[PDB]
Amino acid sequence: AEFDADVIVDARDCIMGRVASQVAEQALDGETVAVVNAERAVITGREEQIVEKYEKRVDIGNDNGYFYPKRPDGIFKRTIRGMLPHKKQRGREAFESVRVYLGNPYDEDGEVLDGTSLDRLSNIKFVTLGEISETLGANKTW
Amino acid sequence: PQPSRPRKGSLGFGPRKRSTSETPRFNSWPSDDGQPGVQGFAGYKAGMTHVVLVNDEPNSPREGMEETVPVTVIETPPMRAVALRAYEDTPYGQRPLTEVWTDEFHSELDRTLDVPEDHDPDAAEEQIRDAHEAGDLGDLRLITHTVPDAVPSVPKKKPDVMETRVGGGSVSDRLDHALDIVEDGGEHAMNDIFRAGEYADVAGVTKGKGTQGPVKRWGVQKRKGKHARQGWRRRIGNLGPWNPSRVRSTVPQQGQTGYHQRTELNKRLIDIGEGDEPTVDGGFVNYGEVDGPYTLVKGSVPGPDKRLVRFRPAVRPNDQPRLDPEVRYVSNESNQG
Amino acid sequence: MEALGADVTQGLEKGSLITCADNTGARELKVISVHGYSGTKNRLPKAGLGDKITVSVTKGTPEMRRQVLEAVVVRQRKPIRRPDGTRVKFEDNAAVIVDENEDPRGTELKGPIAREVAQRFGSVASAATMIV
Amino acid sequence: RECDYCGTDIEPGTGTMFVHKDGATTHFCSSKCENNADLGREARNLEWTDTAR
RNA sequence: UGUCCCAACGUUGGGCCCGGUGAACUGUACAUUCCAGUGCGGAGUCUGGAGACACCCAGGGGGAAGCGAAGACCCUAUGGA
RNA sequence: CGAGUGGCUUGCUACCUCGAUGUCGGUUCCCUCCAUCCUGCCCGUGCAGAAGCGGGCAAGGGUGAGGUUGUUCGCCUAUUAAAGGAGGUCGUGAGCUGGGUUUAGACCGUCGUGAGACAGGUCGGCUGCUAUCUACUGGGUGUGUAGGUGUCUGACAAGAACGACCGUAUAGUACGAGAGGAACUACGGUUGGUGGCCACUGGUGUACCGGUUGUUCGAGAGAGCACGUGCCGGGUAGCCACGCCACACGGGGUAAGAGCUGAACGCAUCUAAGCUCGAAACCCACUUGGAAAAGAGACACCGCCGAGGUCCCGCGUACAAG
Ligand SMILES: [Cl-]
Ligand SMILES: [Cl-]
Ligand SMILES: [Cl-]
Ligand SMILES: [Cl-]
Ligand SMILES: [Cl-]
Ligand SMILES: [K+]
Ligand SMILES: [Mg+2]
Ligand SMILES: [Mg+2]
Ligand SMILES: [Mg+2]
Ligand SMILES: [Mg+2]
Ligand SMILES: [Mg+2]
Ligand SMILES: [Mg+2]
Ligand SMILES: [Mg+2]
Ligand SMILES: [Mg+2]
Ligand SMILES: [Mg+2]
Ligand SMILES: [Mg+2]
Ligand SMILES: [Mg+2]
Ligand SMILES: [Mg+2]
Ligand SMILES: [Mg+2]
Ligand SMILES: [Mg+2]
Ligand SMILES: [Mg+2]
Ligand SMILES: [Mg+2]
Ligand SMILES: [Mg+2]
Ligand SMILES: [Mg+2]
Ligand SMILES: [Mg+2]
Ligand SMILES: [Mg+2]
Ligand SMILES: [Mg+2]
Ligand code: NA
Ligand code: NA
Ligand code: NA
Ligand code: NA
Ligand code: NA
Ligand code: NA
Ligand code: NA
Ligand code: NA
Ligand code: NA
Ligand code: NA
Ligand code: NA
Ligand code: NA
Ligand code: NA
Ligand code: NA
Ligand code: NA
Ligand code: NA
Repeated sequence: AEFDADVIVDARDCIMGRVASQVAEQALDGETVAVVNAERAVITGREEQIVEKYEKRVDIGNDNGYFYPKRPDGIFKRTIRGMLPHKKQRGREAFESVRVYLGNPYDEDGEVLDGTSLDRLSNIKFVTLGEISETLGANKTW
Repeated sequence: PQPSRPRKGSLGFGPRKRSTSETPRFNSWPSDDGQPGVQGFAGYKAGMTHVVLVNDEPNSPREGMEETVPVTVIETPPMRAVALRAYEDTPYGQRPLTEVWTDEFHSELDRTLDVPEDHDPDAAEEQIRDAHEAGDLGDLRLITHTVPDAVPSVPKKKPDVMETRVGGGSVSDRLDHALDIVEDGGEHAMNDIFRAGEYADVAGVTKGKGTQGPVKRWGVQKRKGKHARQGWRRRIGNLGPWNPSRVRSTVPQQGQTGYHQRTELNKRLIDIGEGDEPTVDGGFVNYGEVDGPYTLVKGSVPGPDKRLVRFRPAVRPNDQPRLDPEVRYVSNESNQG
Repeated sequence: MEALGADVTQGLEKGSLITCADNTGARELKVISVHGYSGTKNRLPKAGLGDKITVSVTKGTPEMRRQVLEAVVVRQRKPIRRPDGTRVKFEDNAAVIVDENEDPRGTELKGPIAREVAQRFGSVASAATMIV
Repeated sequence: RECDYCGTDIEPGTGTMFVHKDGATTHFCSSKCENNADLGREARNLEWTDTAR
């Protein structure tokens, strides 16, 4: 509830990675970002493998633990984290000043960062975060 | 060559620690099949005795014969729905929306709660129906509590408040069914929900035993042969291998035992009566005398005598309910002897 | 096998010596195995009422001594439970040698036999004196 | 049923049915009665016994 | 015959909390780690990740190649007995 | 004959430790691998049936008990769905054990002039430490989130919470000359595991009651001591197990596989695009944990001079302190 985002990005049909990279880019310049419609974000490749990766990451852990998220909320933010020095006090701030959202809880339509948009007419091999999530066994709340 | 063997104890009731509420809390609920209704009750554990019965099971060759069954007596005096709680659907799970209360409060509901003085039972209702119009109305549950006073054997008076779920035909129907149950005074009883013969799930906080060794806590073996006269009698060989250079959690150690919550599955209801038909001679040891609203449960039940145990229509029943079983003889013979 | 219609608490172990309840020429029998039973690490193999066991002939006629034969538990000292809750214990532990089809190798049976034994082995039962 | 030692009515769903070497049957209502017979006592001499009352 | 199946309950002294008395071992430093990797080829301290709010009580000892003893085993010494 | 993979064995190498990283075997307790012994779904057959034989997916679960031997190994028995193999300093001695290897004593054989030797055999021959750090099991005190009471939510985490067998009917049926002899499905039970409970059976019960030996208080009455009850008989509560209760089905997605539609390639083709199905395995379901989830949550009510809480007092459904 209420996040004075300087920038509202729309992940719909966009390549998650490329997106998380540009967000990290801005969150480091102080920019208060909010990513929207994560469930509709996309990551290219062969589904059956892309999932193994994500599944494996869930199995991974022991006592200390390796908390890997399953919701398309977490998945995205965690991906963004990896593009930031989240442990240095400067990057923590940059991270925390960034938030991912399921759907669009805002009034304005999000914007699509350049070159992040995927062409559905030209690509058939890709996955919706939502699919992966449901696959991982997450509860489809969106 | 190291003969195989399953591990000692289950990693499914962990972490084996003290429970947060001496009152059990259900995680799952029965699906919305028949007419609108509350899906759970409660009462205080009284004790053990046997009831002689007629073999009900149509697939028992012995069908129709005498048969002695163990029964845990439990006092189930009428509980009271004091409000209707409604959750809404958000992309972050289910969250409470509001509550609609009454005015008629039990003379002692203040020993636990900060009983309401000025509530709006219409605007909340209003807001609820509005969420329903929108299509974001998640399930409906009533805040319920007991009358420990109603059970003399139970020393406590301070009511054990707790939320049970209402699920009926449509959502509208049970919203109303809910509203009405409340509006009056919230008073309801076992018969209202359950029926003898049916299968229910009895959740309860087990008898507490303090800190205990691994032998009693995980069912590991005491030392054997010569090993036992060596200075180690009730402790494992090792905490783990060299590497990983650490002690896992999967290894059985000393700790808290008992006073954990368990939702014991598929308990049959023999009979639901009232009066002293069940009570024993001398009196239910460490408990007292029973006389009033009760329920007879087949087998064991979590917790010691006097502990609150909740009921819920079995969510994963294996057998079809063989209603109102014939009760030929309920033993009243003393427990001491 | 078919239900005994009663709850048993095994009174025997592999290695237990018992009484041979028949005119077979066997007096003392030694338990050896338990048909259809696999234990768990360290647990010594338990045998109770109405169990088809495997036995070594301990004492008796020089023809019957040392013979590996099958048999059926017919009496034991540990209390076994009936439907109505009562308990039932015997004087001693015993079994009657049996063959492949499960028909007694001997002619007559000595001493009593629990009624629950009948339901699993009728051929042995229909040859009984007292059926308690 | 009735106890074949003491003679007190036996509570249904309670007891042991001892079977002797000859074949005879003896229902006891308690462990007290069993061990009182295993000593060599006869229900007649024991005063607390209903047989004796 | 509790050696074992297969453990239970009990007794006595400790154990635990309070008053009083009051040592030793051991200590390059830093030290909340875990999974991998890497290095004189067996890392809490390097590299990459993961995880980690601080303090405390009790425990059985997984790791510190834990502490104790300048290896008795092996070879070397223009050593000894 | 040719190409390789693993790092259980053996050997080679001499990088690492000789101011010491405790041996072999065993035990106990914990996680793992798959190159699968059983269990689930498949394929082929020299597949009638039943029973097998060979291969594929598959690591959920299981994989037990004993006789000789220090043995590992292995040989043998009876059971068994099957009684698979391997990694973790050939996992585990600041856990146990110490039977073997390998001190000092001694005997035999062999060798030797001899002291004495042996990759020959045999008898006897010790197991230190008060945990500082870390780690995990359980338990408390503070701080943060920024007044209190009660009820919640669920990021995530844990589960094997269940595995397997026998039997009845289907059936003396299908199939088969005959002998023999299935299945789907429905039931009942056992076993292993798991969680809880004590009406019942059993244990305990140096609470309690009784019998009795010795001795002392003169006798009697009533008592003390006899190791923490003299011994014996009985035994309540409770705690217990050898006692008793409870522990799915079904969906969703797939593998090996069986197929559909279908082109590249007019045809054909299960695959390339697309679609239907299909494993004890995977996701949900179900049980337990869980606002310190830093995005540090939600609701309701009370209260901010007063709601509520602590100490106090009598006690436990709780308990080593807390
Ligand atoms: Cl983890
Ligand atoms: Cl960083
Ligand atoms: Cl594509
Ligand atoms: Cl041991
Ligand atoms: Cl066997
Ligand atoms: K060395
Ligand atoms: Mg009792
Ligand atoms: Mg009784
Ligand atoms: Mg063993
Ligand atoms: Mg690091
Ligand atoms: Mg030196
Ligand atoms: Mg030397
Ligand atoms: Mg010299
Ligand atoms: Mg070297
Ligand atoms: Mg060491
Ligand atoms: Mg394979
Ligand atoms: Mg066949
Ligand atoms: Mg595994
Ligand atoms: Mg080793
Ligand atoms: Mg091992
Ligand atoms: Mg060690
Ligand atoms: Mg040592
Ligand atoms: Mg030795
Ligand atoms: Mg020797
Ligand atoms: Mg020796
Ligand atoms: Mg020590
Ligand atoms: Mg005394
Ligand atoms: Na991509
Ligand atoms: Na994970
Ligand atoms: Na000792
Ligand atoms: Na010791
Ligand atoms: Na003992
Ligand atoms: Na340690
Ligand atoms: Na080697
Ligand atoms: Na060293
Ligand atoms: Na060893
Ligand atoms: Na497997
Ligand atoms: Na052997
Ligand atoms: Na080592
Ligand atoms: Na040692
Ligand atoms: Na050892
Ligand atoms: Na499936
Ligand atoms: Na909080």
